[PDB]
Amino acid sequence: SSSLEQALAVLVTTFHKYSSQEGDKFKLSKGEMKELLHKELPSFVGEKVDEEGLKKLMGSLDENSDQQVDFQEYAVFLALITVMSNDF
Amino acid sequence: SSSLEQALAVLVTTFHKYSSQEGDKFKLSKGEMKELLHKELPSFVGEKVDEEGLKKLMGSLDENSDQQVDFQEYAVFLALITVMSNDFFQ
Ligand SMILES: [Ca+2]
Ligand SMILES: [Ca+2]
Ligand SMILES: [Ca+2]
Ligand SMILES: [Ca+2]
Repeated sequence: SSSLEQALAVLVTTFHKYSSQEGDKFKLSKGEMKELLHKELPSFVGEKVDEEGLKKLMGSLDENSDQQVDFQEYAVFLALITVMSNDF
Repeated sequence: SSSLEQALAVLVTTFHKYSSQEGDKFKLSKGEMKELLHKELPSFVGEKVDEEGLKKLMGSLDENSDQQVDFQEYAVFLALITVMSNDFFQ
């Protein structure tokens, strides 16, 4: 595996690491996303995940209004955080 | 750095490794993309980057019609292939 492929694999595995804990094993709940942000993106959220921001994040990603983020919906998040990592 | 932050940093450094080769240092030319595909995404392109497929890929990725792939266009490409990777994985 190339370095890029290894990195892409971590994008995949990370989603499932959090999604598979609670509820639907293939969707990220609010709570699973909060954990993902705090543990995986501390540079973006710091030590405390802001409740209102989390609600708006979830709402913007959750295109089918099931209150969860599926992997297709999560790909939008991946694109955003990739751009953010380049710029900031 | 978290495993996810380390992964994102690889996506950023990989882009610039290839984009900075020639021409605009912040955009992937068709040639730069060909190499990136060949060396970095062989599990998606394989051993040869196909020429017709390369032209189709560039066209599909190139939302601003400048015949190159910029960072945002690349970020969308990778998010699409990770949805592909997740399909293969799941
Ligand atoms: Ca879940
Ligand atoms: Ca959803
Ligand atoms: Ca270039
Ligand atoms: Ca372009």
